[PDB]
Amino acid sequence: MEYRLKAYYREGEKPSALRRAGKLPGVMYNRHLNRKVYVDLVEFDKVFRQASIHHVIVLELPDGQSLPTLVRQVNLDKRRRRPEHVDFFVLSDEPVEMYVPLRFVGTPAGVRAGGVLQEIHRDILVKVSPRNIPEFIEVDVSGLEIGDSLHASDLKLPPGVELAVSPEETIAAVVPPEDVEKLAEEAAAEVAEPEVIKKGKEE
Amino acid sequence: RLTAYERRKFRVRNRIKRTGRLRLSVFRSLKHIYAQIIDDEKGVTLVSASSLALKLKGNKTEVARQVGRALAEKALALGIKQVAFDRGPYKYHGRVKALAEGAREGGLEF
Amino acid sequence: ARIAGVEIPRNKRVDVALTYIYGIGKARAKEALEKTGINPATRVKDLTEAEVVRLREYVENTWKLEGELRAEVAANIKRLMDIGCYRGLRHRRGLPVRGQRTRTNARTRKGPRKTV
Amino acid sequence: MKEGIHPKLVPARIICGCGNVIETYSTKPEIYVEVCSKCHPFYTGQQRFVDTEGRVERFQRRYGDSYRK
Amino acid sequence: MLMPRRMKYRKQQRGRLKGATKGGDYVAFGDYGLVALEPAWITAQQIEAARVAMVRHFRRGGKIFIRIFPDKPYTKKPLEVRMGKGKGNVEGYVAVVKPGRVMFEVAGVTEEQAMEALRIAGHKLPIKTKIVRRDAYDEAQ
Amino acid sequence: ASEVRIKLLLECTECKRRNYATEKNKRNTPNKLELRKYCPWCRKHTVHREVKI
Amino acid sequence: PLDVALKRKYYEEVRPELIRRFGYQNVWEVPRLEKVVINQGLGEAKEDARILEKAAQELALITGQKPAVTRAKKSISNFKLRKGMPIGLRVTLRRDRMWIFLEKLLNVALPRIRDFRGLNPNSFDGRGNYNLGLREQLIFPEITYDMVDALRGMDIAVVTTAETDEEARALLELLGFPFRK
RNA sequence: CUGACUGGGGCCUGUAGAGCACUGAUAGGGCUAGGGGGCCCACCAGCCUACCAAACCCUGUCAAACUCCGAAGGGUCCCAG
RNA sequence: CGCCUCCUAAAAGGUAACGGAGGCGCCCAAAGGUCCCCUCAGGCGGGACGGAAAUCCGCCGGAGAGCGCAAGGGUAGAAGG
RNA sequence: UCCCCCGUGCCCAUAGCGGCGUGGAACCACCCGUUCCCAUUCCGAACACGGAAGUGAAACGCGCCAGCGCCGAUGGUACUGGGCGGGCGACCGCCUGGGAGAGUAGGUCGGUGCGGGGGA
Ligand SMILES: NC(=[NH2+])NCCC[C@H](N)C(=O)O
Ligand SMILES: [Mg+2]
Ligand SMILES: [Mg+2]
Ligand SMILES: [Mg+2]
Ligand SMILES: [Mg+2]
Ligand SMILES: [Mg+2]
Ligand SMILES: [Mg+2]
Ligand SMILES: [Mg+2]
Ligand SMILES: [Mg+2]
Ligand SMILES: [Mg+2]
Ligand SMILES: [Mg+2]
Ligand SMILES: [Mg+2]
Ligand SMILES: [Mg+2]
Ligand SMILES: [Mg+2]
Ligand SMILES: [Mg+2]
Ligand SMILES: [Mg+2]
Ligand SMILES: [Mg+2]
Ligand SMILES: [Mg+2]
Ligand SMILES: [Mg+2]
Ligand SMILES: [Mg+2]
Ligand SMILES: [Mg+2]
Ligand SMILES: [Mg+2]
Ligand SMILES: [Mg+2]
Ligand SMILES: [Mg+2]
Ligand SMILES: [Mg+2]
Ligand SMILES: [Mg+2]
Ligand SMILES: [Mg+2]
Ligand SMILES: [Mg+2]
Ligand SMILES: [Mg+2]
Ligand SMILES: [Mg+2]
Ligand SMILES: [Mg+2]
Ligand SMILES: [Mg+2]
Ligand SMILES: [Mg+2]
Ligand SMILES: [Mg+2]
Ligand SMILES: [Mg+2]
Ligand SMILES: [Mg+2]
Ligand SMILES: [Mg+2]
Ligand SMILES: [Mg+2]
Ligand SMILES: [Mg+2]
Ligand SMILES: [Mg+2]
Ligand SMILES: [Mg+2]
Ligand SMILES: [Mg+2]
Ligand SMILES: [Mg+2]
Ligand SMILES: [Mg+2]
Ligand SMILES: [Mg+2]
Ligand SMILES: [Mg+2]
Ligand SMILES: [Mg+2]
Ligand SMILES: [Mg+2]
Ligand SMILES: [Mg+2]
Ligand SMILES: [Mg+2]
Ligand SMILES: [Mg+2]
Ligand SMILES: [Mg+2]
Ligand SMILES: [Mg+2]
Ligand SMILES: [Mg+2]
Ligand SMILES: [Mg+2]
Ligand SMILES: [Mg+2]
Ligand SMILES: [Mg+2]
Ligand SMILES: [Mg+2]
Ligand SMILES: [Mg+2]
Ligand SMILES: [Mg+2]
Ligand SMILES: [Mg+2]
Ligand SMILES: [Mg+2]
Ligand SMILES: [Mg+2]
Ligand SMILES: [Mg+2]
Ligand SMILES: [Mg+2]
Ligand SMILES: [Mg+2]
Ligand SMILES: [Mg+2]
Ligand SMILES: [Mg+2]
Ligand SMILES: [Mg+2]
Ligand SMILES: [Mg+2]
Ligand SMILES: [Mg+2]
Ligand SMILES: [Mg+2]
Ligand SMILES: [Mg+2]
Ligand SMILES: [Mg+2]
Ligand SMILES: [Mg+2]
Ligand SMILES: [Mg+2]
Ligand SMILES: [Mg+2]
Ligand SMILES: [Zn+2]
Ligand SMILES: [Zn+2]
Repeated sequence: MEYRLKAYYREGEKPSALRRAGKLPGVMYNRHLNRKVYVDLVEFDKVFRQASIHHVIVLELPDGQSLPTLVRQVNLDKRRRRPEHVDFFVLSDEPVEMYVPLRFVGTPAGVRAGGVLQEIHRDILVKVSPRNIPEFIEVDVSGLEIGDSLHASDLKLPPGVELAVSPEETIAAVVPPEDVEKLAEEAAAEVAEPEVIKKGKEE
Repeated sequence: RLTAYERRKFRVRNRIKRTGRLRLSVFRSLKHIYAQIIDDEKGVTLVSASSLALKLKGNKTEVARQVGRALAEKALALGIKQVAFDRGPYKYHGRVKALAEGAREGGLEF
Repeated sequence: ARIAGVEIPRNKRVDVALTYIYGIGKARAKEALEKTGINPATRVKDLTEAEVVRLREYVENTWKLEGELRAEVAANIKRLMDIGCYRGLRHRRGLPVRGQRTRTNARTRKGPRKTV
Repeated sequence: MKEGIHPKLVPARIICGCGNVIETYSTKPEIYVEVCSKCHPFYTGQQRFVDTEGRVERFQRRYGDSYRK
Repeated sequence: MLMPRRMKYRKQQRGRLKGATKGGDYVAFGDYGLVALEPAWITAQQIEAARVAMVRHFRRGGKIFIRIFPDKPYTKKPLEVRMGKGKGNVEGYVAVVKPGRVMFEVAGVTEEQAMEALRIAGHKLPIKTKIVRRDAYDEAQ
Repeated sequence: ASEVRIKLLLECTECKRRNYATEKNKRNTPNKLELRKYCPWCRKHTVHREVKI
Repeated sequence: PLDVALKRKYYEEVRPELIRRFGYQNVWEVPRLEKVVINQGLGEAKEDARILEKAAQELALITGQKPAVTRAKKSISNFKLRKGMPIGLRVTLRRDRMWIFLEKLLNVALPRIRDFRGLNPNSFDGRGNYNLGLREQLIFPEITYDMVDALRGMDIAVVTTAETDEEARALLELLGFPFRK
C-alpha cells in the first residue's frame, strides 16, 4: 500500500526543542533538493512500523506539495532505543536502489525435522523504477533442510526489478535447534588456556 | 606500477633538481633528439633546440652534437651559462653524450 | 644409447652385448646376426656403421623390446589382477604364482624375512 | 654477443640411420644419430613397429569351434 | 567457556564504562533481544549461565544468538597480599557492556518462549535489562 | 670490541707516526689493514698499516 | 640472420595457415616466437661438487650459448640450502639460436627420448606459452655418451606472442611439435 | 612595554569519539583446502555427512602497547590589546 | 639498579608506581664512500629429478617483502638487490 | 588565441583497475640490422649504435562506460573548551561555544602551467 505523512519545514529550531515537542527531526533530499523537515513523532511511528523502508510514504508538505519518498535512514538513540532523525529520499521518475521485503513461502522440511529457519535477509536490495515497486518477493523455502541454504541467485524476481546485491549472498538457512542433550558435553569441555602471541626474539 | 624506465627517469632527475640548477633536459626518440633548459622553480622552459626544429641531417650522433651547440648558442644569448645535464633515463653515452659535448662546446657550463 | 633404446657394451662381442637389451637373449642374438650376416664373434667396437644400422633395423622391427615389452607384460599382469582370477590374487599380494609352497622359502617374491 | 664464453655455431650435417641429412647448425660440424623425426614410429603416422596386433585376444583364440551344438 | 583463543597481550588495563553503546544496539539476527540497561563487565560465567538457561527453557528447539564476547582479561592479586610487586594474575575474562547493547537474541520460538527465556537470562546478569522485539527501526539499520 | 674484534692503530708508512685508531675483526680480516689515509705530518695521503695498539 | 629451415618454415608455411585458421587483421597479431628458456634445476651441486661447469659446458654445446648461474634466494633447512648457493643454470635463447635449438629439438632430440609418446598437450601455460621437461641430456646430438658422467635433464619454456593456448597450440603444432593427443 | 590573560592569523598533534583499511580478537552464516566419522573399496580411485574446521566473503562486534579516520582543546610564532 | 623501543602519557615537550611488554653491554674491511644498473613478498597457471617451499616461464600483484640483531618511526621516485 | 602530437612540471586517485573504441600525414613506438661506440652474472630482452621496408598488433595518446577503486554532502548524533547541576556509586543530565566518524544524497573514467612540432 501507499502511506501518507504530514511533514513540516524547520529552519533554526533546535532538535532537542523539537524532540520535546514530540516532533522527530528530519531531512529531505535528492539530486535536486534538500530541506530540513520534521514529522510529528507519534504520527511518524504509526506510519514507519507499517511502511519500513520498502513501501512509499508520501509527505504532505505544508506548502500544498505532496512528495513521494522512501525512508533512507533512521538514526536511533543508542541509549534509549528511540528514533532521533529521519532521512526522507524524494523519489523521481528514474530508477532507484531500495530494499524490498522477502516473503518466505512454505515450511522447510529440515524445520519439520526440528530445525530453525534462519532468515538472513528479510529484504533484498534491488534496483527498480518507482512506478513499479513490488509488495514483496516470494521465496520457496519448503525444500530446505539442515543445513541447506538459499541465495540471491535463487531469487525469482518479478518484472522490471533487478538484483542490486551479489547473487552469491546467502539469504536463508536452516540450522539445528538448541538442545539440552548437548549441555553435558559442552560443560565437560576442557579448554586449553589462552595463548599470548610471542614477542621479541620469540615469534 | 612504475617501469625501470620511469624509476630511472625519476632517480637521476630527483638528484639533479636537488642541486637546484637549471636542467638541460634531453629527450631522445628513435629518430630525433630534443633539449630544453628548465627552471624547475617557475616550472617554465627557458630555451629549446631539437633536430626536429633545425631539420638536421642524418647520423644521429653528429646531429645530436649540433643540436647541442645550437642549444648553447641561443642559451648564452639569454644569460644562461651554468646548468645541470639531465640524461633522464639515458646512459651518458653516444647521442645524449654528443648533445652534451656540443652544448659544452657552445659554452654551457656543466 | 644406440640399440635398441639401450647402449650395448663395446669390448665385447655383439651377440653377447645384444643380451644387454631387455628382450634379447642368446637365442635372439644368434637369430639377428645371422639374418643380417654379421659375425657373432665381432666386437661391438669393430662394428661397421653399415653393419650397425643393419643390426639395429632387424632387432628394432621384428621383436617387441625395452619399453613396449615392459609395457604389455604389465598390462598382462594388470588384467589378471582386475578380472579377479587366482593368478591375479597372487599378484595383488606379491605371492608366488606358479604353485610353489609358501610354508617355507618363497623369499624371492616375499623379499627378506619380516620378523615378528 | 660476449666473446670468449660461447661455443661457435657452424653449419652442421646431422645424419640419422634412415639416411636423413639435416642442414642445420651446431657446435659439432657433423653428428650422427640412430633416430630422427623422418623415421620415428610416432612421427611416421603409426608405423606400429611390431605389434599392429589386434591383441589378438581375448576372443581371437578360436581353437576351435568343434564343441557340440 | 568463551574466552580468546589467543591474544597479543595478557593483561589489559581496566578502562572506563562511560557512555552509551558503541554499536550492537539493534536487533540484527533473531526475533527478540535482551538489551542492557546499565554498564558492567559481564563475565564469561554470567554469559554461559544466561545461555544455558535459555537452551534449558527451550528444552529442544529455537536458536540462541550471543552477541557479546568476553575478550578483556580480568586480573586479581592472590589473597592476603600487599600492594605492589607487579600486576595480579589473570583470573577470568569479561565483556564490557554499555547501555543500549543487545547481548542476546533469539529466534525459532513462540513469543511467550522468547519473553520467558530472555527473562530468566536477565536474572543471571549483574544488571538491569529490557526485552525488545525486532522492529522496523532495527530493520532500517 | 671483543677478543676477536680488536682495536688497532693506523701508522703512516712513511713518517711512521700513528694517526688513526680503528677496529677490525681479525677472524674476518686476519691480514694487516692497509689504508690510504691523510697524514698530517707528511701533509699528503699515504698508505697506513695496522699497528698493534 | 641465418638461413634456418625452421625460421623459413615459420614465415612461408606456418604464418599463412595461422592467418587462415584465425583471420588476423594485422601482421603483428599472428603468433610469433619470442624466446626459449632452458633451466637445469640442478640443486645437486649445492654443497656437493660445485664444478657443475660440467653441465655449463654441456648446455653451452647444446645451445651454443653459455648459461648463467642460478642461486638460491633463501636458505632452506631440508634442502641443505643456504642463501646465495649456486643451484642450477639458465640460458635465454632468442632469434637464430632459438630457431636452431628448436629445429634439432623437434628433429633429433625429442625422437631419441626413451619410449617417446609425444609432448603433453595439456602443458600450455594457460597464457599461450608452453613448458616441457626432460629427464636426460644425451637426448641432444651434441652430448655423446662418452663425454657425459651423471644424468641431468632440464626445464624448457617456449614463450609465444599468442594470447591463448588455442592459438599457441596451433603455432607449435604447425612448427612440428609432436603432441601425444 | 617586552608580562599573565585576551583578539586574529598560520603551522605542529593523534587523545575523546569513531572505525576495521593494517596487527590481533571475534559470534553466526555462506563458501571451500585439511582433517574426524559413515557406504564402498586396496585394484586407485569414488559417493554421503546436523563432525572439527584453514583461507575467502557476508551480517555483527572488541583492543593501552590496532588506526582508513579524527575532534574539542593544547603548543608555538607573528601582529594587536 | 646504566642504556634502547612501545604503551601507560590526558592529540606540543615532559610526566610516576616493586604498572603492562621487549631488547643492549654487539657487529660490518663492507654491512663503509661514490658511480652505474636493478625491484620485492605473495597468489594463480605452466615445467625432469623436485616436494608446501630449491631453480625456470607467464599473468596478476603499492608494498603486506627487505633494511645484521628488540621495538618504533622511516623507506621501492630506496634506506632494499 | 583554437584543435593534434612530443617534452617537462604543478594539484596529488574526482587523476586508479577494468571494459570498449580510436589514432600513424606528422610525431611517438614498435620496427629493420648488430659494421661501428656501448651492453648481457646467459641473452642486441634491457642498455647502445647505424638505419627507414612495414605496423598501430604491443606500448603510448585520445574519447566513451560507474562493475570495482577513489572522492562525498546536507541533516542528525557521538565527543568536547568553558559554565552549571544530580547520584552511595558504576555513572547521568542542562547552558554556551566548537563539532566528528560511520552512513545517506551524490561526484568522478582528470584538471592545469611552460616550451617545441604540426594543423586554420
Ligand atoms: N559542552 C561540553 N563541553 N560538554 C562536556 C561534557 C559535559 C557533561 N559531562 C555531559 O556529559 O554532558
Ligand atoms: Mg514510539
Ligand atoms: Mg631501444
Ligand atoms: Mg635383454
Ligand atoms: Mg585501573
Ligand atoms: Mg567483577
Ligand atoms: Mg581487576
Ligand atoms: Mg601491583
Ligand atoms: Mg590485579
Ligand atoms: Mg572471574
Ligand atoms: Mg556495549
Ligand atoms: Mg539481573
Ligand atoms: Mg614480420
Ligand atoms: Mg593446460
Ligand atoms: Mg603469450
Ligand atoms: Mg646425442
Ligand atoms: Mg604593551
Ligand atoms: Mg609575547
Ligand atoms: Mg605574550
Ligand atoms: Mg591568543
Ligand atoms: Mg586509541
Ligand atoms: Mg575509545
Ligand atoms: Mg580488523
Ligand atoms: Mg564494514
Ligand atoms: Mg575502549
Ligand atoms: Mg573501540
Ligand atoms: Mg594508546
Ligand atoms: Mg575522511
Ligand atoms: Mg588546532
Ligand atoms: Mg592556541
Ligand atoms: Mg602557556
Ligand atoms: Mg594559535
Ligand atoms: Mg602589545
Ligand atoms: Mg635500568
Ligand atoms: Mg604519550
Ligand atoms: Mg609523552
Ligand atoms: Mg605526548
Ligand atoms: Mg597532552
Ligand atoms: Mg623542550
Ligand atoms: Mg622493583
Ligand atoms: Mg633484561
Ligand atoms: Mg663489495
Ligand atoms: Mg648501506
Ligand atoms: Mg613469485
Ligand atoms: Mg608451481
Ligand atoms: Mg615446484
Ligand atoms: Mg615433476
Ligand atoms: Mg617490512
Ligand atoms: Mg633479535
Ligand atoms: Mg604530454
Ligand atoms: Mg586501447
Ligand atoms: Mg583500430
Ligand atoms: Mg608511420
Ligand atoms: Mg600509412
Ligand atoms: Mg662485432
Ligand atoms: Mg663501420
Ligand atoms: Mg663490446
Ligand atoms: Mg634489437
Ligand atoms: Mg630500415
Ligand atoms: Mg593499439
Ligand atoms: Mg615507454
Ligand atoms: Mg579525503
Ligand atoms: Mg563519509
Ligand atoms: Mg554535520
Ligand atoms: Mg565539563
Ligand atoms: Mg552528555
Ligand atoms: Mg553542547
Ligand atoms: Mg553547539
Ligand atoms: Mg570525531
Ligand atoms: Mg562525515
Ligand atoms: Mg553499521
Ligand atoms: Mg559521466
Ligand atoms: Mg575513475
Ligand atoms: Mg584507462
Ligand atoms: Mg600534463
Ligand atoms: Mg606551474
Ligand atoms: Mg601548447
Ligand atoms: Zn631417421
Ligand atoms: Zn706521515
